[PDB]
Amino acid sequence: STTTNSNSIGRPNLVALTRATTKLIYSDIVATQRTNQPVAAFYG
Amino acid sequence: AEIKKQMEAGALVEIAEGMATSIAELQEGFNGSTDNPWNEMGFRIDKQVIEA
Amino acid sequence: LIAFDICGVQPMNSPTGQVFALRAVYGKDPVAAGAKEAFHPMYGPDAMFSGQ
Repeated sequence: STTTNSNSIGRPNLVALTRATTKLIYSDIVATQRTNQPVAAFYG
Repeated sequence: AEIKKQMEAGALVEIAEGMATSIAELQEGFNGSTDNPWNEMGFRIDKQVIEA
Repeated sequence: LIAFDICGVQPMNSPTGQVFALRAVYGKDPVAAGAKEAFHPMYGPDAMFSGQ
């Protein structure tokens, strides 16, 4: 009367891996241009 | 120990035997028979774990 | 050194691995107190189990 109660198991199938991260939305919010100096200065 | 002494002395002798056809043939209720199950066997499968 | 000429190795590819083992067991329930190993090397078989 061998059943699944007898069988021992090696390891589970992960099936999936999830990471919980913020959707980062700033690219569409802030106009921007790289600075190539330690200081930036904008003209009005 | 006592069983071995009687065995060695010939009072008790190892034996094995087959089964009458008339019993085995209907084993498990054939022809309306009853109270006659088969002997059964299986396997288990267990495990040991080693920490590194 | 004696190396490992006298040992098993079975190197790990993940720390803390495990080993399974299979015993053939008779007496209906493979998992039960008193169930017996079918091919145990020291203990003889029940010579009458499938017979008389």
